[PDB]
Amino acid sequence: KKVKLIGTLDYGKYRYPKNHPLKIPRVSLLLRFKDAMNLIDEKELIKSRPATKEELLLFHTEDYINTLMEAERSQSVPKGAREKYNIGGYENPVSYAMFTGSSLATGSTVQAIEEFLKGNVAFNPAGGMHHAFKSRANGFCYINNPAVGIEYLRKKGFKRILYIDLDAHHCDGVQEAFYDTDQVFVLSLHQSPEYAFPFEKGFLEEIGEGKGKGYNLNIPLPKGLNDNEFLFALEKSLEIVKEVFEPEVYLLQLGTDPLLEDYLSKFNLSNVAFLKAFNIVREVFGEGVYLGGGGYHPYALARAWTLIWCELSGREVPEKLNNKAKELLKSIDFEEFDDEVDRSYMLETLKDPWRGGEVRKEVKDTLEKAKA
Amino acid sequence: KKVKLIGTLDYGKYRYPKNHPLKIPRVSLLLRFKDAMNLIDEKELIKSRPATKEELLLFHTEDYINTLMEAERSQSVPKGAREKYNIGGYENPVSYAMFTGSSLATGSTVQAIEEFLKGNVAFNPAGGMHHAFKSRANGFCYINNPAVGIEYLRKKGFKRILYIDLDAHHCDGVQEAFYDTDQVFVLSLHQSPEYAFPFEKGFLEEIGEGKGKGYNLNIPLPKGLNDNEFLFALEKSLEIVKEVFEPEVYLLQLGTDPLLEDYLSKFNLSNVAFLKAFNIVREVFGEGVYLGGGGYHPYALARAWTLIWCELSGREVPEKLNNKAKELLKSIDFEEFDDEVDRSYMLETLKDPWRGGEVRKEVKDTLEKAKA
Ligand SMILES: CC(/C=C/C(=O)NO)=C\[C@@H](C)C(=O)c1ccc(N(C)C)cc1
Ligand SMILES: CC(/C=C/C(=O)NO)=C\[C@@H](C)C(=O)c1ccc(N(C)C)cc1
Ligand SMILES: [Zn+2]
Ligand SMILES: [Zn+2]
Repeated sequence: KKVKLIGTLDYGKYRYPKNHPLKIPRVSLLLRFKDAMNLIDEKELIKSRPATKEELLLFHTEDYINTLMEAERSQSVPKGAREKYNIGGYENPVSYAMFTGSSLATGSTVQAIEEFLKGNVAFNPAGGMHHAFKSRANGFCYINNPAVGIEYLRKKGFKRILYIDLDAHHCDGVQEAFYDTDQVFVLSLHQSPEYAFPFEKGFLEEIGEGKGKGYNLNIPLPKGLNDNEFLFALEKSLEIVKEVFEPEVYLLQLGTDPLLEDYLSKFNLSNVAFLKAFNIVREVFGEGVYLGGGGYHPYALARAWTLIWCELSGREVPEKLNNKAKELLKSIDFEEFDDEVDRSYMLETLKDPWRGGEVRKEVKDTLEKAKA
Repeated sequence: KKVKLIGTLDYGKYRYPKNHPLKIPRVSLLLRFKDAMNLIDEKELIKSRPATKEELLLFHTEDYINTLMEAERSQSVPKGAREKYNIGGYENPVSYAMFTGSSLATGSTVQAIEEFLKGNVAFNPAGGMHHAFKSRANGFCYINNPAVGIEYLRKKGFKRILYIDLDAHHCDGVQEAFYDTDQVFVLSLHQSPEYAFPFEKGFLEEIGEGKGKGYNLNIPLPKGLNDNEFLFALEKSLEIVKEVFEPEVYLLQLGTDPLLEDYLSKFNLSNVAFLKAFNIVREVFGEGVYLGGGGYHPYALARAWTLIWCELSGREVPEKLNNKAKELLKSIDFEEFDDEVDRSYMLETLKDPWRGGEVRKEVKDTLEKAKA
């Protein structure tokens, strides 16, 4: 069961516009970072390929896909496309990520799945774009690779697919995609929609409809979440899934935005808790298909996914970043959202300190209701 | 030149949905607060009236207006209206504020203007909904009363109308409405679009087009803005307007969100600086039409607008809140976004301490470029 990483430096050419949270290097950063740390060999790396039109059509509509392609080639928003397809605004702007980048990230998810079928284990850090809908862009996402991947699997004959989303935001796009089917179970932990995007969905009451009733589970969590609360929520919810769904295969979305240093979440988690969560899922369900996800702090993202890669790769996590890695991170076009924060430790060591505390009562009550 | 306040308690029945920033009482709170402080007489209060369909059509389209009305009566989102009119989402949800409340706030702006014509001075705290476009809801706004009011004025024969927006967010809706005309000058101070809503407009380069070229001025400001920086920006930009535009009449939008205690802005201003800004405008352009605006902290909003009302009303600002006022604010359905903040002083005194400091170089450079 070989361990592979799907990616390419090319993503460095498909950044989001100047002020967009996603204009920072991410997967290409991950690759250069690991290389600087000598934590990956060319043999473990699989070059990303674009998704085929056929694969995309497994979930999205022709019209939407064609609009994305036209919008990108003309680098302009086609007539009425802005309101009909939700492209062109500050959220899902025109760029070369809208189709070329997204397609490459989606094709990479299909490759990660192909490796699973071949008996290997793969990680696609560019995937996990969980917000896009069938025919509309949403939350920075143009193409929903998890939805494409899951449909890909169903067509291959799978009837019990599990999707676990650890991203700090609710996977509204994925939830909608399989809300009415019992062949797909969606489990998501995220900041409560009461105070975080998306604000319209992600509540505990949303359990699915029709045959899918009981096959969707949302675990909304409070602000200031600590490592103990996150792992508590994860463990309890996994127990709930285990007792009602026997998955033939599962996908795990690993956005790094739930980390303390990432401003797009009110969660204050550590690297180690993030890794631990990853190992907990594997202890319960074995090996699955691993995807990336939301993450807007370059240092947090690089260190966190490096931990994930070392776990899978079976290699020891070096205590500190070597000088080559420090210069890499320092050379990035970042800038902390908050002037006085002090994140210097991130350029020193890979693993951050544990960030625990007690498990709040509301968190326990939420999991309690969930079990019902 | 009598001083009037346009409003009604009825707004208390048109709150936004449960988790929306605008679900808190606002204008109705203002009214009860002033009454508890004995700072207003029934004679100074003018009951708000709905806008007529004709007044609304001065700016918005029939289709959009009809959609708002239908959406509200059926309390549902009409087919395709969500994407075509941007209603129904978490930003501009279905409620009784979408049309009844909005119409009342817009009619109130027309009344404030009618009082101006009659030689009086009026303040409409419910107005200043500066985000709505001709045919689409935006930024919590369904109807753009400033745009309706300005068009109302043009039809009355005015050819030089000035609009000053002190709300912490850019008036994209108003800017678009008069971007191509020289009969209307729009001046706006706001958080730079680089980090704040709206993110697509509000940049310094947006100076207008066609005959309106040079008749739109945006003053984008940095995070952590202090009182000295705000007044510096205000004074300098006003000088710029004075030298190129001789207004026959002007409207001033007074959203309270730029205050320290309001989480929807990275500005850290004080009550007194807010009032001072108000008096500075009046010192430069005399009496105008005063409107409300964005404001999401009930205590901040009540105290700030009370200062405004006392200024206009010619009455002394009481040092502290009496017990009746304290209980009023305390009885509100609020809850601080941040657990540990300590805003107890807000329930004690009306005026907050000055929040000054030096004027950053970038702020000076921005005004510098603006003058060009
Ligand atoms: C969509 C989203 C998170 C998605 C995610 O990570 N879900 O998985 C966060 C929004 C609310 C946000 O915070 C934001 C901030 C700045 C900005 N500009 C500076 C343009 C545009 C949007
Ligand atoms: C639109 C706006 C302010 C406009 C304003 O004040 N214009 O003058 C602010 C947005 C970005 C925002 O911060 C927000 C926060 C929470 C939320 N829900 C909890 C549903 C919905 C929106
Ligand atoms: Zn996220
Ligand atoms: Zn505002």
